[PDB]
Amino acid sequence: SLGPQVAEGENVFGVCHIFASFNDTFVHVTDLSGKETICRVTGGMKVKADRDESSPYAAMLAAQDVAQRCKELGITALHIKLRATGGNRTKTPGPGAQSALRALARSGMKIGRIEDVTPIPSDSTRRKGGRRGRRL
Amino acid sequence: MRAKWRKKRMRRLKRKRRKMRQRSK
Amino acid sequence: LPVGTMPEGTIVCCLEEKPGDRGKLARASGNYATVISHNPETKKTRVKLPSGSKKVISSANRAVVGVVAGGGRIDKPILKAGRAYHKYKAKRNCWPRVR
Amino acid sequence: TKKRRNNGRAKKGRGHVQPIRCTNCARCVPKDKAIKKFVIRNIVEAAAVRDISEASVFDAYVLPKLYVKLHYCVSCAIHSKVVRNRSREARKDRTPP
Amino acid sequence: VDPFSKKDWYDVKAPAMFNIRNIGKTLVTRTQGTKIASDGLKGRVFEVSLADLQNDEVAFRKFKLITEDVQGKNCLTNFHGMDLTRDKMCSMVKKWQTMIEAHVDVKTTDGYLLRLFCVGFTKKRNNQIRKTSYAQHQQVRQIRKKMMEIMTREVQTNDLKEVVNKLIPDSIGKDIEKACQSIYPLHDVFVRKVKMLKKPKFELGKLMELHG
Amino acid sequence: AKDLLHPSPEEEKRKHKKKRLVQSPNSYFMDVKCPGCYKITTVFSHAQTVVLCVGCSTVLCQPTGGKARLTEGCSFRRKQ
Amino acid sequence: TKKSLESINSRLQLVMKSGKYVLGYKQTLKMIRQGKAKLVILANNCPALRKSEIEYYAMLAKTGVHHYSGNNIELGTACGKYYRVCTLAIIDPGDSDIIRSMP
Amino acid sequence: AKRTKKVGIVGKYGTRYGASLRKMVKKIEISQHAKYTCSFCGKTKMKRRAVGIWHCGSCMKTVAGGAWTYNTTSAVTVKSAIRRLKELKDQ
RNA sequence: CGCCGCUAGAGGUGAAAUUCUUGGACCGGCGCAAGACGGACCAGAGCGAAAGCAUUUGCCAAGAAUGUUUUCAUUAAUCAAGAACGAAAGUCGGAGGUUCGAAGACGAUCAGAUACCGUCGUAGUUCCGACCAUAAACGAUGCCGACCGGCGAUGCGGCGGCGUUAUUCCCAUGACCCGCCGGGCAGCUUCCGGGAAACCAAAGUCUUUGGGUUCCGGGGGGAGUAUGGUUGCAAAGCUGAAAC
Ligand SMILES: [Mg+2]
Ligand SMILES: [Mg+2]
Ligand SMILES: [Mg+2]
Ligand SMILES: [Mg+2]
Ligand SMILES: [Mg+2]
Ligand SMILES: [Mg+2]
Ligand SMILES: [Mg+2]
Ligand SMILES: [Mg+2]
Ligand SMILES: [Mg+2]
Ligand SMILES: [Mg+2]
Ligand SMILES: [Mg+2]
Ligand SMILES: [Mg+2]
Ligand SMILES: [Zn+2]
Ligand SMILES: [Zn+2]
Repeated sequence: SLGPQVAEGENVFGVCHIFASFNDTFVHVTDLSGKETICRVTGGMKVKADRDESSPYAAMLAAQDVAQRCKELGITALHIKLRATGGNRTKTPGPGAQSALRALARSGMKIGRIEDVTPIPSDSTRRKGGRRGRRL
Repeated sequence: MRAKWRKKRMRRLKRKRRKMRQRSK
Repeated sequence: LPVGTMPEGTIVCCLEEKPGDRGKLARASGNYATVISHNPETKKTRVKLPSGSKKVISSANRAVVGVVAGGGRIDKPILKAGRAYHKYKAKRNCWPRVR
Repeated sequence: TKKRRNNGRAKKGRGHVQPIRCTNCARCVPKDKAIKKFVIRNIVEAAAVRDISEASVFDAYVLPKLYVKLHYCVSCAIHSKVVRNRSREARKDRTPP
Repeated sequence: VDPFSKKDWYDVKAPAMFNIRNIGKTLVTRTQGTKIASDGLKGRVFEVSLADLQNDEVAFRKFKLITEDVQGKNCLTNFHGMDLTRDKMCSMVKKWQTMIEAHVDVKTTDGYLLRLFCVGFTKKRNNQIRKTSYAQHQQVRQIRKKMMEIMTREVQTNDLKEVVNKLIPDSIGKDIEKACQSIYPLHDVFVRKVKMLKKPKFELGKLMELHG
Repeated sequence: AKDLLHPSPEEEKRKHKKKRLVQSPNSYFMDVKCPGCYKITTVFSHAQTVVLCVGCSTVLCQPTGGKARLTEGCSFRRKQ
Repeated sequence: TKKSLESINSRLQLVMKSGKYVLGYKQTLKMIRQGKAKLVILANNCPALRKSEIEYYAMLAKTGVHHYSGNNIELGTACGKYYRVCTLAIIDPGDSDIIRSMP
Repeated sequence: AKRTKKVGIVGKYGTRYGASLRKMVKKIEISQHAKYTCSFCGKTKMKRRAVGIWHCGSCMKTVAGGAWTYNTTSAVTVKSAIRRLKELKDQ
């Protein structure tokens, strides 16, 4: 492939959504348009187990794969959109997203600017604890 | 047995005693 | 007045199915359609009939604005057979509910 | 007897404060009773910013922060080891160093 | 399979008056079957920030730019919105200040109706020990009038080339700071969010004149 | 020990209106000498009505919680 | 406009006790053909023939028209008698200033 | 005198038709028989004709109102909206 | 839900499984419609008789405080009967019905779970007119008054302090700064003394005992139970023993 753009040093930008649950990890390369997904590797493919699917090892193995598929298609740089399940659930990103940011920087894929788009509600409808909440 | 659930059992007993009174008046 | 000249949210009654049929939908005592979601070109109009199914009608048809008087008629328990009997005696013989 | 003069919360002139749904166990605790903190956590942990400072287009102009109103209840506070026990004169005491 | 060798690659010309008119590139199947290439081109959005489009304004205070039409590998856009980031909006929010919102539905001179918000904080005046520093809630009612005054009369009788140029140095938000010191001193006032809602006509003759 | 009969006139201005020993109030009559035509207006300082003089026929006091304030170039004293 | 209306009830408290005034429709037609009345008061639900008729006698004899912002029942309570009344006139307001303030 | 101490107007049906039915007709036999205060003729001769028609004795002006009451919760609200959608800046 | 993209898993927990998935799940994108609810600002801050109350703007009456050389001249306090307000939960009909979610069914986890945990989910939550009158309705401290230590602040008013700063600059008010006054929620310290003690500026002015006034307890159990009346559509409320 002759790819999108040649004469580099001025990077071709993409957008890396990362969706860290506490028990799954997404890395999702899009361009700036928003609709056109290049690559979607989860933590749920690279991990054969069913609880280390949120690990840094889950994330970094997801991070190698996308950066490899992005080294083929000729795009160079990636902005970073970042989140967790922010409806009524927790708002910290999990222990994987803070590690996939490391491994994207290692295997190619130079970095744009990073933003924290976790959708913060205003109304906050009822969260699933009950009255007395979670027990043990 | 809590005084909470002690009140509930005195209630549950009294309601059957009530429906026994109103049965054979 | 036509539905293309009222703003959306207008609670109307006796509006028309297709224009020039002189009043068909939402005529009974205490019913109302409410014009929502105009289409500027392709002159059409979504309306919530008194069921809840949004029909889209042609927007040259006219609707007398407001609810039909007699709203909340059925709130009286008829409560005796004769008053059940006289209601349907003026209408038609549809009364014999023999199971 | 009274373990505290506050009786835990800080409703003093009022009669009713809205509950804030907790984060961990999601038990609704009124906010003047709840354990309350605010963390300016950096978006990348500082060992890995040096990766990202050297792999960026800009001259380390990109430095963003992650603000969380992080909101605990008093059952899951000590259960997560924030709000250590103190002593009978040490309950009187105020803001940490 | 590689459908990413089937996909053609447009690049997006930005509008005028920022500093630069190139943003990036996109992906689209050029054509096939019933489909037209420009099917998807008309609605793809972009949320790209400043400090590459301005020669160094504030690096936050993004914009929402949607791709408008098709023109020979240079698909082209138009203004759709201004946003900010969640960090900087949650930055500068201390527990002992007070946050005063103002938002107004307002028509531009031509057919575009925009809703733009506003956010201000009260300022801790220098030489201060009394740490509360709030507003009496009547001057909050007065200063919502202050912003909903100016954001009408610096938007209502103006065009987009007037008002999008008012967004870039925040010429409105600086002026609200200067006018309203006699009520209470304020602290880092921004527009926060602007949202489009009515777009009556396509007008590509207005679109190209917006570029050259 | 402490004094009641002979306190200091520093102390008793500071104390509240009806909390001292003689309880005489804290308002005064002020001699608004407007340049209108001729008239010297005696007017209560802690006023409540718009004190409109009869010659010049404009405003001389603002109704304000506490005490009135004067409008433009009005001079005054106390009558004692 | 609440400081306007509450004044008018205090205004109708004045003429009710000191000034001279007439109560009803026929009596306010006799007083308006004499040129005698000063200010006519119109209640809000009077029939539109009667309303614009009293206007037409006003524009002849050049007598001030006021539309009371209220139903005829509480016009009767404003004029301080338990029956209801549509049309009043104020035929000699002695100490009053109704015919002073808005006109 | 307080003759019937609970039922009021539904002392005419008497022994029968069930308790919670007569409770639920009492509220609405009162409403259709009262002499409502007319907004036009000033008097209280608002008397209903047949269902959905209301009628005042003096000035003889006939108004379609509610089916049992004079107004409806719908009636005030739609009058609230229809002026509000009228003064919405030319229609 | 309707479409554009991408693709094998996706929620789920200490683990897993039920549940959703090449018929396209999740994840990105543009919109659209519905209902609950107003996040962060949010405090040992405010107002409310109590339960209580948080987006802006209008509208309607109401109120404490403050300033008062205004006013009637004791019109006062606390209250057997009697009356109105009274969270959530329920009961009755009316509108719709997002999320949470009693019962209900399921998967685990245990010897057992009908339990915590997980998934689906009624009644309920929500709005409209009626009901019911209970709570840890807690300051677990009746209300009015008089007095007896301090300081540090603060919230709302009022006065003063020719030190700044915003309109344009006298001219007013803003914004802080150092005050003094009043009443307010709270705090710190103290051997005023009180307290069985914890502790308390009121739980002090008490054997050196008498300010005025209302409600009440009298060893634990049986028990607010039986039975009466009384109210409530009902669920239940108020009043209330005795044997032993
Ligand atoms: Mg049948
Ligand atoms: Mg049958
Ligand atoms: Mg003890
Ligand atoms: Mg409480
Ligand atoms: Mg299936
Ligand atoms: Mg008494
Ligand atoms: Mg309730
Ligand atoms: Mg029922
Ligand atoms: Mg029914
Ligand atoms: Mg569910
Ligand atoms: Mg002050
Ligand atoms: Mg008492
Ligand atoms: Zn918790
Ligand atoms: Zn009539």
